[PDB]
Amino acid sequence: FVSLDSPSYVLYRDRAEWADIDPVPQNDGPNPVVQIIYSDKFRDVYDYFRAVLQRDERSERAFKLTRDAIELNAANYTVWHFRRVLLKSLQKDLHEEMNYITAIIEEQPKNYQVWHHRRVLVEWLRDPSQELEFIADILNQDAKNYHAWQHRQWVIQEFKLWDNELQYVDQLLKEDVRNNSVWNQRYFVISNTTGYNDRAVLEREVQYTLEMIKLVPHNESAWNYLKGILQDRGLSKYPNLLNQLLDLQPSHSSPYLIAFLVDIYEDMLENQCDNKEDILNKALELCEILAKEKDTIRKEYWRYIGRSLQSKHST
Amino acid sequence: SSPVWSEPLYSLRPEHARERLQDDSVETVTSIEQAKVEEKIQEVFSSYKFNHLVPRLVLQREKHFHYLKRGLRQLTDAYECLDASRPWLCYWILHSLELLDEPIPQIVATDVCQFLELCQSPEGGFGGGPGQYPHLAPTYAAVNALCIIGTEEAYDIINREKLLQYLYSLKQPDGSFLMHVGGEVDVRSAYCAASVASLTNIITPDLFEGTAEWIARCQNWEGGIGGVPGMEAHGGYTFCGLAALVILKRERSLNLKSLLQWVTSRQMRFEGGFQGRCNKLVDGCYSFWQAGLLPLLHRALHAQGDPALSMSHWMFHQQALQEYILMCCQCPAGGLLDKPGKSRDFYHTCFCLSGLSIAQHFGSGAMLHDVVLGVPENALQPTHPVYNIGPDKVIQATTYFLQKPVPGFE
Amino acid sequence: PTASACVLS
Ligand SMILES: OC[C@H]1O[C@@](CO)(O[C@H]2O[C@H](CO)[C@@H](O)[C@H](O)[C@H]2O)[C@@H](O)[C@@H]1O
Ligand SMILES: *C/C=C(\C)CC/C=C(\C)CCC=C(C)C
Ligand SMILES: [Zn+2]
Repeated sequence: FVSLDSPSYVLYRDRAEWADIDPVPQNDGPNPVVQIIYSDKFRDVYDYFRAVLQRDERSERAFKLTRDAIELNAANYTVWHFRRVLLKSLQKDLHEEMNYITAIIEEQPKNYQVWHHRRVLVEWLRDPSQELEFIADILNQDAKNYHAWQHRQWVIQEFKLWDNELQYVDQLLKEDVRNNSVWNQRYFVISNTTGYNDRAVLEREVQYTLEMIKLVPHNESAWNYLKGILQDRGLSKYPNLLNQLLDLQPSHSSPYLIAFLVDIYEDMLENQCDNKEDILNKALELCEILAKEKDTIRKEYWRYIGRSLQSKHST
Repeated sequence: SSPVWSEPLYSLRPEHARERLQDDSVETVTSIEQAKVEEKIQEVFSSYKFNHLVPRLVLQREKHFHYLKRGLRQLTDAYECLDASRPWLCYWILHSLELLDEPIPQIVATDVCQFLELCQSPEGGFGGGPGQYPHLAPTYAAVNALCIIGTEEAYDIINREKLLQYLYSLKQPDGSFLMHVGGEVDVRSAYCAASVASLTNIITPDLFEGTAEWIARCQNWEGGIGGVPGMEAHGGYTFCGLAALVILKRERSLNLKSLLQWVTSRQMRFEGGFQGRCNKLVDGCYSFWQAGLLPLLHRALHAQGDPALSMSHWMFHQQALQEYILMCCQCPAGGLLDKPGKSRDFYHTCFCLSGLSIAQHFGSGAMLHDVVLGVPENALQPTHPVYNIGPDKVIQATTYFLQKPVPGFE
Repeated sequence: PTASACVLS
């Protein structure tokens, strides 16, 4: 009906349809702490919310009241819980509620309660038909919204909507190849569909990632993804990768490439590689270069790696 | 060396300019935003250098104290958005005061105790305010606040029997916990539950069955931990995950190697502070969520007998973090912030200070090594890496509650 | 200055 900012808005304490119930003031005690000096409108709505909650009034007026309580503080999870109790008790049209939560999330996309409420509605309706498009709109405004990506992964996994997600991932990587949330979604999609054990798939991914690295050498996300899809089997299991990186080193001696080389050497030494002494020496040299010049912010980490290597492979 | 009135800074070294972002001539929203922050930060850094004269940095303790003292009593309507997080405000403010070694008057302490009692739910746990349903976030905050006060009055406010029943009412079969009845699930809940359960001595053998395994599923390809299995590595969720596993004595469930490499990579080479996710902006609050992981990892590796561990430093640039917090995160009017250009708030005041404390103090076994940048008065009280309240408070609380039995269990 | 959007719950 009428919104909190509407010119005709009337305080609940002045509404005839609410005269039959007494408001319940919040009791902060005689000597309050972290006491918020609420506006008259805020206190009015919550004094009546406390009233309906205390009486557990499952009514249409109570339902409308929660809308105002939510506008005042969308992070009040108690109000949201009560609103859901009312949605069921009053048998409210859930599609209408979906339109409502859509608008609310657009306004407060980083709120935990609004996303959970939406998930509950989708679960109750078992209808994910609007999800991918809605989430895409939110991500169009903030491509890294954590809540949006989390909801997206849930919808895709729960309703098996994998078919077009890799295409979506490719689209967003074209827009911003530095978007780590998208690289994570890439792993999410592949690991849950084809998997990375298919050598044709792995080669495709390694080639793609290397191409992205060549285009933007200092983009950490691509480097992390490359390591991510190869680490479990062991970086030393891919001999050609070492050679390729060693060739780019002279022209692309970024801390990411140098660190990756150390990671390869670490794994090589862990798998009884040949020329152990030479590999250890090369690894220690790089750790020093990283600690003293190329990645000084991580001096302590690189010094640690150096000592670790010596504790494990000195012989 | 240098006279006592001049202290060279890492962020002011001539070679530090080489740490500026290299966008490879390929601009995207990410690089554009990162470049904007670096430009502002360089301006800030330069304002603390006068050629070879570099005055010692100063933590404006008094300004922060007055800001905190006022907030503990009253807040403007600007905090209506936190009306369901009042125990958080109690914790953020009390912990900040604790770190600053500012005494809490007995009267104020009792008032906080009485208020949190009003926030406690009859079903167990604490809500965001009087009469609100219980929720693990304000429950975690309320318990920490009561432990910071540390009086028997504060300890006894907690209804332990109902608290354990409440935790049971949130436990899922896959090992995870809901944040509240009918609420969302993510790794924050596992930490909130483990934190309050361990401090109050209410852990049962079945309470956390499967929880360590669920948390491990949250560690992803990046090495960090996401909110739920499959999600992007995030500093806040990673702290929750590792801290919870440390409480459960199940840190080995994770790949500590990839975790260590991931968190150390989150410290910004130029700014000195930490980002919450790869390729995102620096933020003072991650000074705790991210840097706090290093003491936890140190402890974990030390328990395994790692012969390469340092006996004097955490595995992150302690000085650079202090430089970022002291030069970029202090509001001249009191309070701390996310980054230059952002307004102060109690949350950032709490975590920027918590992170500063971690950066100043190293401890392992019988070894203690402090690195307090700036004037000596900058030294903060230490904070426990698992609970983020004073270590003395942790010991006092755990000792007190260990004298009580686990509710209805032998 | 602008307010930080960081929320814990
Ligand atoms: O950081 C990688 C490390 O995490 C574990 C969990 O402890 O697995 C995560 O990462 C794998 C990719 O490397 C994913 O397949 C898996 O789903 C995710 O949980 C460890 O197995 C791994 O060594
Ligand atoms: C900008 C800061 C944000 C979004 C907060 C991130 C931190 C967390 C999520 C961790 C929450 C931890 C607890 C509730 C104990
Ligand atoms: Zn922050």
